[PDB]
Amino acid sequence: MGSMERASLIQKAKLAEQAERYEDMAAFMKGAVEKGEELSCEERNLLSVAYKNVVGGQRAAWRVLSSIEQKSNGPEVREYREKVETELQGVCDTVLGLLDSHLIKEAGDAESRVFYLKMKGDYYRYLAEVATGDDKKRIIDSARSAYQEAMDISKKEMPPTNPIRLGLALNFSVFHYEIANSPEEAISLAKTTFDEAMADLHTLSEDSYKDSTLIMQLLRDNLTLWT
Amino acid sequence: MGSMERASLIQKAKLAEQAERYEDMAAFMKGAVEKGEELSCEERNLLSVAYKNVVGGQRAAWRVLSSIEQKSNGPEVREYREKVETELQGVCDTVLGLLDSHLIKEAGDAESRVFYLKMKGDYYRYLAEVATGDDKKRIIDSARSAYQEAMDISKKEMPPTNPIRLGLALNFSVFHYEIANSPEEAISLAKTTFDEAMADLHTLSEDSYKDSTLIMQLLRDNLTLWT
Amino acid sequence: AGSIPGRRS
Amino acid sequence: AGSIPGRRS
Ligand SMILES: *Cc1ccc(C(=O)Nc2ccn(C)n2)cc1
Ligand SMILES: *Cc1ccc(C(=O)Nc2ccn(C)n2)cc1
Ligand SMILES: [Cl-]
Ligand SMILES: [Cl-]
Repeated sequence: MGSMERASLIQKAKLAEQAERYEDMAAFMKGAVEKGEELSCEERNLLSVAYKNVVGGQRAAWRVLSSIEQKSNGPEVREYREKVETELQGVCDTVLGLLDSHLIKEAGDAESRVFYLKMKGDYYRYLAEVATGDDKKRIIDSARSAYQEAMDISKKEMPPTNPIRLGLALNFSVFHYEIANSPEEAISLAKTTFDEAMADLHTLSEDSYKDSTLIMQLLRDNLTLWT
Repeated sequence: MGSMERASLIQKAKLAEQAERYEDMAAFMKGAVEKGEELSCEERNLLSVAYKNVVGGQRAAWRVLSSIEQKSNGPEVREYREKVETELQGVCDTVLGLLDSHLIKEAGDAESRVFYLKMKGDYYRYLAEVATGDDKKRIIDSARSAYQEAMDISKKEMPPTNPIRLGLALNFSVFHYEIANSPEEAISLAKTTFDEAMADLHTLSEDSYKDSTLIMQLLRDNLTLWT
Repeated sequence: AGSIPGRRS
Repeated sequence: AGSIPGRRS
């Protein structure tokens, strides 16, 4: 997208979202990042939404194919699962490459740095979902390390109701439960996150209250499923 | 897909459908067609379902972007609508190329020939939806001619309840209403198709009855919308 | 106005 | 177990 204006890439990313053309949206936002300027709050959200939808479709397809493959145990099911898996890993690597070159190192504010580090943890988590051996442990540790640095910053720099802080804790708790085989850590994090947000709700406006309570409900839903 | 076995392409098309990976499904079925053998009834359905989903997403996106473009009347919205439009036209041309090389000319049975000719009418209809001038009239006539040859064969060779015959009449009626500016022809075709199917239902088994009445309900839904 | 859905099977 | 949907906006 080197020949397209940064502003046009952003405008077209928004159009692609309206058209539910998430592959296009991701390519447009990738081009915008590669312009080399930092991303605004809105622009970060566009980047996140685009790639979340793309990898979301790949993860759903991988789970369908992995389930069929396990029930069978010709080479076709394995071959096709491998093809989808390789495409998913390529998208994760692309996102991680954008964060490493050079979104994270230029992110100084808590809101941007926590956002990117949460992304880093998420896409290593997606890699961990399909990983098996020799690399699964290192991939899991890469996810944990990114989430942990994001947690440390968010606890120091953000109120307990901040939606980025809440969504980071939600996803880190999912990492603990689904990836790290640490369901007690997952439950403890979700509970402490929920309780500390509840005690901070009195400080919020009507609109901020709606934003925070929506994510607290997601924490509650998980606790209900896990306990 | 020249290096993959025909049977493996078919198997992977079915897997892609289960994974809702319709772009893959279409590429697999394109590879199967290019093996040069005729397609079975099931294989024809796989080809149809794959490309219907692919172009269905493109048509939905084109309509979103065309609507935004009309409300605006920078170049971004027009440029992006043009990009989606070109991609849609490429998929339609690909399908039409498969029918022309060489599915239709080798299709001798009524069930296969009507199926392919209905497809030909459908994908020219999709081209007509986005066409404007110098070519829209010729594209519309290409759609009408394909539908008409399919109608002539289906009336001669198929019972009035045959699901292919019913779905062809349904789509030809939509062509009349939406493309050809002939709503009275659309209504007349839908009514006559419905009534002649109703009078033939007594000949059908329980399962065939369910297949035919489902499509007759679609004709009824359109008549309810048009009258 | 609906054409054949034809998106499944 | 649900992560942040994050698929809209
Ligand atoms: C990781 C993540 C993704 C999305 C959200 C979210 O919904 N944030 C939000 C809602 C309203 N406002 C202003 N921000 C949180 C966390
Ligand atoms: C153009 C078209 C597409 C799909 C159908 C259909 O649903 N056919 C069907 C149902 C049950 N059986 C055996 N065939 C019809 C027309
Ligand atoms: Cl494959
Ligand atoms: Cl464009």
